[PDB]
Amino acid sequence: MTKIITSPSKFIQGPDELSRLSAYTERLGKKAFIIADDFVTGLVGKTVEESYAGKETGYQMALFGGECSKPEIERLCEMSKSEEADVVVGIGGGKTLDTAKAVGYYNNIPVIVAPTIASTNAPTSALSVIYKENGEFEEYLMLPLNPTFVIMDTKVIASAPARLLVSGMGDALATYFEARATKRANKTTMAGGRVTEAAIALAKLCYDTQILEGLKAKLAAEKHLVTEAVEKIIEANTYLSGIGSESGGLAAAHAIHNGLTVLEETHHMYHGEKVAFGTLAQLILEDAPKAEIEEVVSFCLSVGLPVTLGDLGVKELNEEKLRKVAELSCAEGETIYNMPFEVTPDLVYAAIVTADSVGRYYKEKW
Repeated sequence: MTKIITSPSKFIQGPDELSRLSAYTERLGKKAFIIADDFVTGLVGKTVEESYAGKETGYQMALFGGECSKPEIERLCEMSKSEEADVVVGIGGGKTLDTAKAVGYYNNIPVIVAPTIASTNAPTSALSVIYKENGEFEEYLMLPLNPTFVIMDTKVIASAPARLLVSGMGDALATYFEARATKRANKTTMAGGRVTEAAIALAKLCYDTQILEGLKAKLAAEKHLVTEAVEKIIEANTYLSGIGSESGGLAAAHAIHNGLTVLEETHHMYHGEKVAFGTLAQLILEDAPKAEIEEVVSFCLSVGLPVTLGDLGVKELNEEKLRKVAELSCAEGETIYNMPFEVTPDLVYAAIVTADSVGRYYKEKW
């Protein structure tokens, strides 16, 4: 009967926020350990360095090898202890951010994650995805706490390709539907309890913000510009969707995202792009009203999110392959069982292929 909502201790957003990084690390400790890969070090290194003017013994940069692996986490933990760091910062993509969270967990120090893109709802979450050094998935490392601070430098984020912001809209699109399903089912979330009113409200605002703001935000982000629409979408893609999914629940869309790994042609598509199509499949599965489906498909077409298997690179519907997608989506502990009805591979197969038919249908009609 327990309800839980979890959060970063602070979520901080604005243009040129990395220029105040020292003000934020100073609130948590005397000595920051700042992890970033080659590209991101060149991108933001000067801004970070300039932030610590007059405080120059209060940080050190560390070059990240690019993979969130156990060896790389151990190497950075040792360097961090060796430099006597009492706060860790990750700046970059998901692999960098997760590495920083892992380092903070192992060394027992607070963490700051500062994404340079807004393409998934992972940044706020109490989770590091660990890989082997060769790039294969190893494990999900569940953290006791969400990262202490999440910092969104909207100026840096807007310099990323717009495809990445749009992909974050796709990821954000699933949040309300998955949370609604989980709450309807009376099932539990990654936060470890049943769904709070706060989390479902944030999930709902997430969805509404995508519909109202996504297109306006895309048109600005294509030119690498920051408007208030871009500000609202960055918040929705990160905080709203992050709290919404972790404390509101995942369901069929994420499970279907995972199952699509079977289709090799879809590996070139980003996480949120595949989640967008998984959302359409969830809506068929739960048989959402045609009006709700049309609003989602319409939004996806307006911003360039996929609504067919074709849009994910799949040139031919293959029954054998699509069965495997459905089977993998329904594996033992998958999130698809948070739907408030019984689910089978046949039913998920039907949802996926019919989602593809619905997408094709509306593309041709509009």
